[PDB]
Amino acid sequence: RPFEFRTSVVVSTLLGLVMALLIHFVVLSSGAFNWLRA
Amino acid sequence: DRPFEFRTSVVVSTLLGLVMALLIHFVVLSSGAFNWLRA
Amino acid sequence: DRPFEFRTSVVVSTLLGLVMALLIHFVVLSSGAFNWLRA
Amino acid sequence: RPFEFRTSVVVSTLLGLVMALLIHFVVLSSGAFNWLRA
Amino acid sequence: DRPFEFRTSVVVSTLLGLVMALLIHFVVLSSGAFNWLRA
Amino acid sequence: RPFEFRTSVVVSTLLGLVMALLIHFVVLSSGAFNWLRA
Amino acid sequence: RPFEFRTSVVVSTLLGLVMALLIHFVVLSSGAFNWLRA
Amino acid sequence: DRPFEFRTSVVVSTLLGLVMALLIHFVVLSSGAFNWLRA
Amino acid sequence: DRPFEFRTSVVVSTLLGLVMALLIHFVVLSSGAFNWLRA
Amino acid sequence: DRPFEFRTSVVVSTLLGLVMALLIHFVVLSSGAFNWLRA
Amino acid sequence: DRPFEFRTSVVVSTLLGLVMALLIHFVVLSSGAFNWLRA
Amino acid sequence: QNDLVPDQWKPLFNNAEWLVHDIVVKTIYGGLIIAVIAHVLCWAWTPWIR
Amino acid sequence: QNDLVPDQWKPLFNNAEWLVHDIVVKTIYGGLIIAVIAHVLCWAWTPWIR
Amino acid sequence: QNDLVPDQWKPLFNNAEWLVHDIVVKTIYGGLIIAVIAHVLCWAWTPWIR
Amino acid sequence: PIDLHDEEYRDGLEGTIAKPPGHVGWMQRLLGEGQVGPIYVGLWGVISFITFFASAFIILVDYGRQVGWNPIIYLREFWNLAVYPPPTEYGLSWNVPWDKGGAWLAATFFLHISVLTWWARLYTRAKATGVGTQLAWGFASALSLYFVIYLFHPLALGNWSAAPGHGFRAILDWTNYVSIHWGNFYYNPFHMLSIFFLLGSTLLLAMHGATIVATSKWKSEMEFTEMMAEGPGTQRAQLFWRWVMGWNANSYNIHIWAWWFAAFTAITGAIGLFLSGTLVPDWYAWGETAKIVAPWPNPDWAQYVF
Amino acid sequence: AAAPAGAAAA
Amino acid sequence: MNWIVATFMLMFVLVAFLPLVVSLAYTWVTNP
Amino acid sequence: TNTVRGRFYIVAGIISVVMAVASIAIFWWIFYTITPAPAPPL
Amino acid sequence: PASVGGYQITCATCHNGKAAGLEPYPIEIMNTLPNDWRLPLELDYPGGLVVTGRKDVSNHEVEQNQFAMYHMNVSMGQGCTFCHNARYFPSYEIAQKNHSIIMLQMT
Amino acid sequence: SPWPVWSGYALCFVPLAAVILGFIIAARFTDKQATSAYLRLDPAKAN
Amino acid sequence: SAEVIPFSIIEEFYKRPGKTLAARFFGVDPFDFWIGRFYVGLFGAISIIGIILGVAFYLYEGVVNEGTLNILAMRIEPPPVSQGLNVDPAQPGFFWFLTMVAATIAFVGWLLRQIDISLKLDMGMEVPIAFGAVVSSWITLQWLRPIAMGAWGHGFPLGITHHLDWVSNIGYQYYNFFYNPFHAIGITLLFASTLFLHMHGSAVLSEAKRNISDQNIHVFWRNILGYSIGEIGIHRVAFWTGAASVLFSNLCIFLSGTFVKDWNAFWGFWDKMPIWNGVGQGALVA
Ligand code: BCL
Ligand code: BCL
Ligand code: BCL
Ligand code: BCL
Ligand code: BCL
Ligand code: BCL
Ligand code: BCL
Ligand code: HEC
Ligand code: HEC
Ligand SMILES: CCCCCCCCO[C@@H]1[C@@H](O)[C@H](O)[C@@H](CO)O[C@H]1O
Ligand SMILES: CCCCCCCCO[C@@H]1[C@@H](O)[C@H](O)[C@@H](CO)O[C@H]1O
Ligand SMILES: [Ca+2]
Ligand SMILES: [Mn+2]
Repeated sequence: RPFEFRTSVVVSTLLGLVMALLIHFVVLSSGAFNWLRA
Repeated sequence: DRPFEFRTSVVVSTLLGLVMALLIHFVVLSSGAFNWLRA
Repeated sequence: DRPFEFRTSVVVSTLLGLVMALLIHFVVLSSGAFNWLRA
Repeated sequence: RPFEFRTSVVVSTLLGLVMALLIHFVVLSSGAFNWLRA
Repeated sequence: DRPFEFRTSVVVSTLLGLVMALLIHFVVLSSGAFNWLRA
Repeated sequence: RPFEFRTSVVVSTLLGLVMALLIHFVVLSSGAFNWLRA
Repeated sequence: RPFEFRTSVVVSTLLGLVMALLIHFVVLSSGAFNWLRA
Repeated sequence: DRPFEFRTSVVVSTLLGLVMALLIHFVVLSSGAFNWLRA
Repeated sequence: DRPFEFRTSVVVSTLLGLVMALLIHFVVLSSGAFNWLRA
Repeated sequence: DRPFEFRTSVVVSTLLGLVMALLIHFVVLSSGAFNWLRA
Repeated sequence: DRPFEFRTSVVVSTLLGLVMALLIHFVVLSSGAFNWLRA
Repeated sequence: QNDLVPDQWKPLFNNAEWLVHDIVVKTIYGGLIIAVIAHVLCWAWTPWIR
Repeated sequence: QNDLVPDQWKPLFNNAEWLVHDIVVKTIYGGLIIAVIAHVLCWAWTPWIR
Repeated sequence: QNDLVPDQWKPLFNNAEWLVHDIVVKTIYGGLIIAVIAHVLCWAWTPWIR
Repeated sequence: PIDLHDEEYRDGLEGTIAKPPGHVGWMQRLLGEGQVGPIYVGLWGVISFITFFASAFIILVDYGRQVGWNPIIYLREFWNLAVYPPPTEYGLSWNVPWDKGGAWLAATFFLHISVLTWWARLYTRAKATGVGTQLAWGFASALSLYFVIYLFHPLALGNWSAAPGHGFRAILDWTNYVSIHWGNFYYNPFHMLSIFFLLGSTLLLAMHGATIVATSKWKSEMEFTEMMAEGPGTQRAQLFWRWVMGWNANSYNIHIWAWWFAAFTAITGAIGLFLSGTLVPDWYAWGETAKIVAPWPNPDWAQYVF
Repeated sequence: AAAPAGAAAA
Repeated sequence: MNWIVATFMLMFVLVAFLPLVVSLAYTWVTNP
Repeated sequence: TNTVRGRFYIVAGIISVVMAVASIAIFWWIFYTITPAPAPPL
Repeated sequence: PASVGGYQITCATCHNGKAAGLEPYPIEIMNTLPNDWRLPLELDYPGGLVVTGRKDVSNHEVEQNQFAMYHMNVSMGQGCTFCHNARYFPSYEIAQKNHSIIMLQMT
Repeated sequence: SPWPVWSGYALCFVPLAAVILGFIIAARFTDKQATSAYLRLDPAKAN
Repeated sequence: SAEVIPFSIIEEFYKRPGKTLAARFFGVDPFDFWIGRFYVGLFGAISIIGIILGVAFYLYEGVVNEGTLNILAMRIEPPPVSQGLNVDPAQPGFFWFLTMVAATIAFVGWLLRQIDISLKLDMGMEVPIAFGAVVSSWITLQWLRPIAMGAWGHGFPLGITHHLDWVSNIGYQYYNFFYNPFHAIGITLLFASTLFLHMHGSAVLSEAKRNISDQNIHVFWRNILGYSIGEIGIHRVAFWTGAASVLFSNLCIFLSGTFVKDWNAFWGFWDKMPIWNGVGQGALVA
């Protein structure tokens, strides 16, 4: 069974998840938007 | 033959959902925007 | 055949419930919101 | 034969020696009795 | 065949006696309660 | 017997690509063009 | 079999390319010419 | 049977000459004895 | 057949001579006794 | 069956002589007792 | 059947003597007791 | 089994892999649309380039 | 094989190695002449022995 | 093979090895002459034993 | 006259437990073997077990006493709790309070007994089968450094506080403190020898593993039958290392290299540590008198300041 | 007779 | 700190892990 | 080269490299766009 | 010396905008230390925290030395190499070590 | 004196020379043992 | 089946021309021959050039430019950090740079040469992987970290005793280095590697010249620990552990000047988690 397709989709999903988490934390810790403020 | 087994997809989705729920709860609790368990 | 075994699901559910109960009890005790066990 | 006599003898003898040594160490550290004092 | 071996018991007894002698000598001589090898 | 025009084409193509990458990197990271910051 | 022409061509091309890169790097880092300066 | 091969001797001689030229040029350049490639 | 080969002697002699020449040149240059390469 | 081969004797003697010559030259040079290579 | 070989005796004696001689020479050199190679 | 998969990519995909690939591309398109809407709403809330 | 190699060097050289050897010796002669000229010019510029 | 070598050195040399030996010994003699000249010139410049 | 089946499936004290054996699948796929058990228990394996758990019990109960019998603080502070040897005001005396050094002394004694009986177990089980006693002497070389660290160096220095505490963070602290106390350990030459042998051991392990896995199509890893007649895989490994380095080894003496490179590490370490406090109280000053320290008159210290 | 380990077995 | 060069260098340090991971995956796949 | 496998391998490699560099680029563009500059000392 | 800057001690030093309730040893700076350790000011300086090569000293004293040294480099915002050449800690080749001797005497 | 102390020779240079010489000798004997004639499978048949 | 072969037949059987990387790129290897026992090729000439030049530059920087004949008193040092990532032939650190560059070439050449030989004997690629791990260690220490920091003066000095002063000063600048988690993982893997090497050597030596079967060692290793690994798995574990030891240590030293400044502060989060913060009293708080 070829290993190319499963590897590609797994690495794509991991990249997307990591990038989304990183961007969300960067935006949260900047204070530009109101979002979760005391 | 199949590209993905159903068992692996179920396990991965369950683990990801649990981890994300815990992460969001801790971030929101630590932010201080809501009262929650004060005093 | 069967993707999952009943025994594995039972074990995982029991372990997850026990860990969750202990974690929530510890968080509530350490928060200081309820009187509970005070000197 | 489910139970072996030799195992009982070995385990009981070793446990007795360990307990005797531990009690002697504890009583020596306590300092309550004169014993090996200055 | 034989439930107990004499050679094993001899070896164990000799080792135990040597260890006990060394331990007791060290414990007794480092206490300072006896006048042994004083400058 | 083992020589062919495909070998020369492939070698020259790869060499040109590598040299283009190297020259871009050298020119951009210099006192002039200052990493395009301007 | 020995002193085949293709090997000599390959060796000459590689040596010329390496020497060109080396001399360009040395002359650029010497700082003697007003080339790619800020 | 000849003790050496001619091709290997040519390769070794060429390598030695190149290494020697590079070493001497780099040693002379940084010594500052000649007014060559000075900023 | 024979205890020693001519080729090994040639190779060892060449290597030793090259190393010795380089080392002596470096030492004599470092000593400072000669006005050899000075700015 | 000879105890020793001539080739090993030659190699050992040659290496020992070269190492001794280098060591004695280094020691004599690093003493400062002779006006040799002083500036 | 001989207990020892003559070759082993010769090699061990030679190595031991050489090491001993070098050590004694270098110990005496750095003591300062004799004039010797004194600047 | 190589059916319903075009011959161009037959040396790469089966039919089950073809169905999974179709699901993946549909998910990608839906996510892209939702992301565009989200960015428009966030810009309407607070612009980040001024 | 060796038919235009001189009789003295038959056990050492081949028919093509002789030609390559001649090329090499001429290269070395030319390089030596150029090196001598370069050293003389550099000395006329700045002597390195004083 | 072992026929141009003198009868004394037959158990150690071949024809080709004998020729290469001769080349090497002539090269060594020339190098020694040049080394002697270089040392004499260096001494005339600056003696290293004082 | 050795019956392997009887040696593995006997009952009693001189017998095995964990029968019938088990099977782990991922170990079978990754490592090639998946059977777990049976495991022999004898006289020397029951004296090690009980003494090890006596010492462990003492250590963990003292941890709980320090924390205050609070399970949550116990979990929080587990990796920085320790039981320490008696302070320097006492010498090698055993008349020390329990919370100031008595527990350490008891636990260390029991650990000594456990390691000695484990050595005995290795020796006797090697003789019970048909194999040689080479693991036992390797463990003895390893135990030399252990006994210098915990018994002999404190004896020659005259206090128990020269010995490590019992904890996760306490071993790193002992390493730091002992290097700081006696000058600089980088200028200890037997420390240099130990590092030579440790890094060489890692080099050799990686090399041997890689070259045996690389030629495993021809069954080169069956090193028992290769020491009787060598096949294509061993020949390829020999040619590889001859064409790379200029010399190679056998399917026999490579493991000799392995044994001795691993053994020299502990022996040189024991010698260096023992000499560290008793003969040379300062290794940087010694290295300055021995001409192995570089001058460094004008450092560029801007690298080392934020 | 001669073997890899250095042992000469019959 | 540039923080853009440092991230590329970190990515190189991480991609240095790849051959060992491929070795483990090859061993798992080829031994069913 | 002639098969689809080699073309796919080449395209996958180039896509992965460009996606990695572009991900880093967009991350740092967003970061420097929204993150305020630190305040100078008193 | 004049190379430090010539700054003066005033009221805002030691106070930082508070009248009472000053905390010399906050809980934020006790990260790797026991939360009762205090600076050993009953000793004499130089010589109070010297451990190198001493045979009347053991690991207890080295630990007490290390607590103070980590307090120092948390208070400076620096690493150990601000006052030391780490190849020999007894060395006095960095001027900040003399500055620190003066400041230990002052405190 | 430009000379090290005697313990400098005893603790540093003698162990260094011993390590280098022992490595050379062990390598020589290992290679001598490995490249000798003993029982091997025939490369022509076995491949 | 098996007979006495004199090892000349063994070597003559396996020598073939042209299965290397240069033979696959250019169609022919320009240096496809043997000198003595060694195989020369492309990447064998490059490596030897790098080796000779690196040795010559190192010795010139040590003997000249420092005036010392003591090999243990040399400091072959990089430029100061005030110079940045600039190279200048008229400044002190220049020769260090040359040496460094030459060494890189040599090391990289060595790696590629191994691949060539692995292709000549139809082997796997395990030795190049295991060696590339430590080549990446060198590249991380001397190339990636100084570029991320911003100066060539962040690389290590190349003296025999003086490169350890760099280790000491770097380790105490980021105190406490023992508290670095990747450092602890690397030390654990080193100790485990040495233990595994001793165990494998003992195991194979203990069964060598004996009239036993191959199953005695399995029974031995199963009576003592309860598990025997096998013959392919001992050597696989050796390979993997040896590589991972340095792979994990690359991160520990890269993350020191970048992203971190203090390894005692790194753990400040641990006691502040909601599960157990605010549960003790006295010196048992936090
Ligand atoms: C103050 C110092 C002086 C100086 C004083 C001297 C003195 C004194 C001598 C030299 C000699 C030499 N000097 Mg000078 N030299 C100076 C500065 C320089 C500078 C420079 C850029 O500054 C250079 C490039 C040189 C270059 C040289 C070389 C041409 C020569 C070393 C020959 C050699 O390498 O033998 C080694 C070469 C080999 C090939 C190794 C083999 C030799 C062994 C010992 C014998 C085996 C031969 C072999 C078997 C034959 C087989 C054939 C071969 C394979 C070809 N010098 C300064 C100005 N120099 C030496 C000389 O003249 O030699 C002829 C010499 O005695
Ligand atoms: C190295 C670069 C190229 C190459 C570049 C050239 C160039 C350019 C020329 C040749 C020429 C020739 N080449 Mg070609 N050639 C190469 C590879 C080869 C190989 C091989 C086995 O691979 C072979 C057999 C040859 C063979 C040949 C001959 C057919 C032909 C005549 C040589 C001659 O007359 O001898 C005489 C040999 C000498 C070495 C003359 C000596 C001159 C030396 C080199 C001095 C340096 C030059 C200097 C600046 C001027 C003279 C100095 C003064 C004395 C002061 N080449 C490589 C691949 N070749 C020549 C020709 O006529 O083309 C058809 C020619 O001009
Ligand atoms: C009231 C004060 C606290 C609070 C303190 C706690 C504590 C403390 C606990 C919970 C638990 C729960 N809380 Mg609450 N909880 C709060 C606010 C919330 C909020 C909210 C939006 O504010 C939500 C959504 C929840 C949600 C929840 C659930 C997730 C959970 C109860 C359902 C469950 O799975 O257990 C139901 C259990 C089952 C379905 C399994 C049955 C278990 C049986 C009974 C076995 C028990 C073992 C028995 C003791 C042994 C004896 C056996 C004999 C010897 C035979 N809580 C507030 C902040 N919460 C519990 C939990 O996480 O459990 C997993 C828990 O322990
Ligand atoms: C800012 C200006 C910079 C400068 C920056 C650059 C940059 C950047 C580049 C060059 C390149 C060149 N420069 Mg310039 N260059 C400068 C100063 C100089 C000086 C001088 C004395 O000052 C000289 C002699 C040169 C000379 C050169 C040549 C080496 C080269 C000429 C391009 C070429 O050959 O076509 C090259 C193309 C062909 C021969 C045909 C290629 C075929 C197709 C059309 C190319 C498209 C490919 C593309 C990637 C799409 C791929 C297709 C798909 C994969 C299917 N430059 C100054 C300092 N220079 C280029 C180079 O290195 O190329 C090798 C290059 O990238
Ligand atoms: C508005 C404030 C910020 C900003 C904050 C954010 C935040 C926060 C995020 C982005 C993300 C994105 N931003 Mg933005 N972004 C800004 C400005 C820009 C600029 C610009 C030039 O100004 C550009 C080019 C971008 C570009 C991007 C893309 C890289 C990305 C949107 C693509 C995507 O996610 O769909 C791709 C579609 C898919 C990957 C399909 C997958 C989605 C499916 C639907 C699964 C969703 C998970 C779901 C919750 C699971 C539920 C399961 C069920 C319960 C069973 N941004 C400004 C500066 N940006 C997102 C990102 O990086 O995601 C990868 C992201 O999270
Ligand atoms: C003048 C200032 C310096 C000095 C700087 C240099 C520099 C710089 C160099 C030398 C070199 C030499 N110097 Mg000087 N040298 C000095 C003083 C000395 C002293 C002394 C006692 O004072 C001595 C003995 C020497 C001796 C030497 C020789 C070792 C050498 C020249 C002979 C040679 O190798 O043939 C000359 C070369 C050959 C016969 C090889 C043939 C070359 C052919 C022609 C290839 C040329 C490349 C060409 C461009 C490519 C082919 C064409 C393409 C197809 C287009 N130098 C002073 C201190 N010296 C050179 C060297 O080491 O060469 C190996 C060198 O580069
Ligand atoms: C600031 C730190 C100091 C430093 C201070 C010290 C001190 C102090 C010591 C070392 C020692 C060593 N150092 Mg150091 N070291 C420094 C920097 C380094 C560097 C480096 C790259 O910078 C390296 C590679 C090393 C490497 C080493 C090792 C070579 C050596 C110990 C290895 C060993 O054999 O342990 C293996 C450990 C053992 C063999 C004993 C313990 C295990 C035994 C076998 C018993 C275990 C059984 C157990 C109880 C059973 C229970 C387990 C059950 C299964 C549950 N150090 C710097 C200078 N180092 C030691 C040494 O040997 O000195 C010469 C030593 O004492
Ligand atoms: C560090 C050596 C200090 C300097 C410089 C100054 N003060 Fe201070 N002061 C210091 C301490 C440790 C305390 C005790 C704080 C506490 O929590 O009890 C004080 C206290 C005072 C007070 C009394 C505060 C009160 O009663 O509420 C006053 C009025 C005061 N200090 C004044 C003061 C002035 C005017 C200063 C500048 C000339 C000054 N202090 C400097 C420590 C230090
Ligand atoms: C300046 C604020 C310093 C910092 C940062 C560090 N140290 Fe230090 N150290 C400093 C002084 C002023 C002294 C002298 C103490 C005395 O009483 O005289 C010291 C001393 C040491 C010593 C002992 C020196 C000796 O002669 O034995 C050691 C071992 C030591 N310091 C170590 C050390 C460490 C490990 C540090 C990082 C945590 C560190 N010091 C930082 C000044 C300063
Ligand atoms: C791999 C690290 C330990 C985790 C073990 C449990 C993970 C799932 O382990 C499964 C095994 O249960 C299964 O038997 C084999 C195939 O036989 O495949 C593995 O993936
Ligand atoms: C048998 C093992 C060796 C026994 C050696 C005993 C060393 C005793 O050494 C002790 C010190 O440890 C003790 O502190 C003082 C008290 O004044 O007296 C000494 O005799
Ligand atoms: Ca604390
Ligand atoms: Mn093995």
